[PDB]
Amino acid sequence: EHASRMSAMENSTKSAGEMLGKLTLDYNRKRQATITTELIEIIAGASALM
Amino acid sequence: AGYVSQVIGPVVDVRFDGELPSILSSLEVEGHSVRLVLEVAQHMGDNTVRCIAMDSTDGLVRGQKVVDTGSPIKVPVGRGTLGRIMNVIGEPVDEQGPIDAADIWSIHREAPEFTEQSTEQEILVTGIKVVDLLAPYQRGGKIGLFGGAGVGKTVLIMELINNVAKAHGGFSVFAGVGERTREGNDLYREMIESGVIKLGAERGNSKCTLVYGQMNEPPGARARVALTGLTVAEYFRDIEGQDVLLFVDNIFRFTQANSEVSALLGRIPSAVGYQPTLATDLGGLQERITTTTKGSITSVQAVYVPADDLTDPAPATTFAHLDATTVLSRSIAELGIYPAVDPLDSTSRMLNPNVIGAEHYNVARGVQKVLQDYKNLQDIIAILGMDELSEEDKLTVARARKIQRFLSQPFQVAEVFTGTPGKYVDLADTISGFQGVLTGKYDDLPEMAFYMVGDIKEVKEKADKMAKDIASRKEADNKKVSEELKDIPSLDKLVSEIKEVVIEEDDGLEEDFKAEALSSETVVLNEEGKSVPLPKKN
Amino acid sequence: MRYTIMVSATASDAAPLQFLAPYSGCAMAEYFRDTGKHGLIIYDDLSKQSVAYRQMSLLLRRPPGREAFPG
Amino acid sequence: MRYTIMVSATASDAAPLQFLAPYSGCAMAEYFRDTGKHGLIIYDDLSKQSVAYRQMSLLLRRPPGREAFPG
Repeated sequence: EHASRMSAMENSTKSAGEMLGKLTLDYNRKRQATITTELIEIIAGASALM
Repeated sequence: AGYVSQVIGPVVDVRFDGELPSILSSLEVEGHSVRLVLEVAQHMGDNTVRCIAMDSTDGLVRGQKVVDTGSPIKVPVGRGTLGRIMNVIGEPVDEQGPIDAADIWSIHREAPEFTEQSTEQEILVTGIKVVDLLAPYQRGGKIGLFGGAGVGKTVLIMELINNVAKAHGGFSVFAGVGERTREGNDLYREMIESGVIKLGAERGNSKCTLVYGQMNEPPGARARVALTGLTVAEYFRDIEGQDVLLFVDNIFRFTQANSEVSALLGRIPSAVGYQPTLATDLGGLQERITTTTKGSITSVQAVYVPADDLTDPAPATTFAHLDATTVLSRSIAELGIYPAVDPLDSTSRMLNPNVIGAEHYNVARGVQKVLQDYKNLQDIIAILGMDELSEEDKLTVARARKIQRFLSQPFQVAEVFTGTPGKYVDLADTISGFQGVLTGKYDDLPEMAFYMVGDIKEVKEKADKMAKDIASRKEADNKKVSEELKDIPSLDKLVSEIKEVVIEEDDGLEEDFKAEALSSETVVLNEEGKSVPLPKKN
Repeated sequence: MRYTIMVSATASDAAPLQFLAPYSGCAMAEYFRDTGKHGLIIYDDLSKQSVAYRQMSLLLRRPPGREAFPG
Repeated sequence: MRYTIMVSATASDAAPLQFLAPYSGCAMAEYFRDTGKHGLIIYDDLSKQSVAYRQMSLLLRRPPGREAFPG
C-alpha cells in the first residue's frame, strides 16, 4: 500500500505540474492581454482630447 | 544654421530656415554645458525637425543655435579604439586621452546586402568544451547568454574575448547597453586585471573595445549605443577582415530603450507595451551582425526574459534572431563546474549533422542523452537508494557523473587569481575526447580525473598524479600540538593586543566648505535680465 | 532555382516592404495560375507580415484592436 | 538627528514637490559623497514619487505609455 501510494502521488505531482504549466501559460496570455487592453484604453482616452 | 524651437524632456524640436538635415543626422547644440548631440528622428513639417537627445536637455533655451553635422553620429573606429571606453557619440570616457582614430564612421548603416552574405553556415570554434560540443556558435550568428550574477558570466565573456583573439585573431567589442555604472566599472577593472585590456604604452595589445551607454543616460543614448559597438565591430569586419566578437550586454535593455524613445516621440505602443517598430528596430541591429565576404561578426547577447515569460514580444522577437543559447545555471555552478553552462538547456541551431557532420552530431547527442538519462533518475536515487537500481543504470550514473565533470575547464583569464593554467581545447580533440568517455574507454579512471583539464590526454595524467598521491601520504602524520596553550592566550591578553583607534566627538565637516549665505527673498530677472527682487504687487 | 522565384523582404527591410512582399510574390505566381500552369507559393511567416502591417497601422495612428492589430 | 537630514514632501504638497524631493535629498547627500564622507539616502516610497511624476506628465499632455507612465 505504501509503495502503491508512492507511485500514485508520483503521477499526482506530474499531473499537478502539467496542469500548472498550462495554467501558467494561460496566465501569461492574460497578463499580456491585460497590459495591451489597458494601454489601448489609455491611448484612446488621450487621443480623444488631442 | 538651425535653432531650438521646442524642448519637451529628452525630445527637442529644431527649426531650420535653410534646408533640413536628414533623418538620423547628428546635430550639435552650439553653446551648452556639455556636448549635446541630437539625432534627427522625423521631419515634422513647417521647417521643423524632431530630434532625440543623447544627453540631458536641462538648460536648453528656445532659440539656441544648432549646427547640423551633415551626417549621422560618427564614431572613431580602428585599432586605436582597443582597450578604450567610448560613450554613444564617440567620446572617450575612460579618461585616458583622446581616441586614436583610424577612421570616423557613421553608426547608421544598411545591412550587408544579399550578394555580400555568406551561404556557408560554419562553426566558430571557441576553445570551450561545453560550448564547442553541445551548443556550438555559428560564425556570424547571434548567441543568447542566459547568465546572471555569480554564475561566472564575466569570466566567460573575457574568455570568449581571449580565445577568439588567440585563435582566429579577431578583436572584440563590448556594447554595454544600459548597464549600471558599478557593473560597467567592475567589468572594466576585471578586464584590466585579466589582461584583455591594457593601459598606457601596451594599449595596442588589448583585445576589446568597450562601448558604454550607461543607465543614467537618456533613452536616446541607450538606444543607439549598440549601433556604436556595431560600427566598431564592422570596421574590424570590413576593413581589417577579422572574425569579430560583439557583446550586446542585455539586448532587452536595447529593446526597452528603443521602446522609450518610441513612446517619447508620441507613437502608439503595440502589443504588450512595446514600440510598434519593435521587430524592425531589433532587426536593424541584428542584421548588421552577419558574415560578409570579408569577415564576420559573432554576437553574444545577454537576454533577459521580462516576467519569466518567453512569449513576451521582446524575447519572442529576439529569439527569432538567435542561433544558439548558452544558459548559465546556478545549480551547475554549485557543483563546482566552471564554466557554468547548463549542458541540457543550452541549444544551438548549428547542432544538426548537415553543418557539423554526423561524427560531432552523434557525439553531442549521445552526451546530451546520457546526461538526460542521469537527470531523470535523480528522483529515483534520492528516494529509493543510490545502489538501489541496476548496474547499467549506475553505469550511466558513473558515465554522466564523469562527463558532467569533464565539461568543466580551466580558463586562461582566471589563472591570475586561481593559479590553475587555462587550457584551450580544440574541436576535434573535444569530439575524440567525449566519444571515448561515451563508449566507455575511461570507465576505470576516477571522476575527479575529469575535472578542470583540457583534453583526454590530461584526465590520464590527472589520475596518474592521483595514484602517485597514494604513495605520498605515508610521508608524515596528522596532529595538532598544545590543545590549550599553543597560541590561544587569556582573553584579557587578546583584548590587550588590539590597538585603540582614535575617535573624536567633533565630527568636523567644515573642511573645504564655502558657506554661502542664501537669501530668503525671491530674486527674479527683470526685462533687461538683471537679478531683481519680486515686484511686490500682483 | 530553375523553377523558383524567391521574394525576400528581410528583417532589416522596411515594414511596407514586408507588408507588400507576399502580394508581390502572389502577383508573380498568379502569372502561372493565369496562363494555365500551376504555381506553389510559400509565405514564410505570414505572422511577420501581420506584425509589419501592425507597425504601419500604429504609425498611421489607426486604432488598435485585439493584441494591437488594426482590425 | 545629529546625522540625519529629513526631506519631506508630504501628500498635501504639490506633485512637482513630490517629484523633486528625491532629487533634492540626493543633492543634499551628494555633499557627503563628494567631500570624502559617507552617505545613506533612503527614498521612502519611490512608488509615490513615480505617481507624482506621472501626474505632472499626463497633465502636461506628454504621450503616455504603460500603466499611464511616460517614456
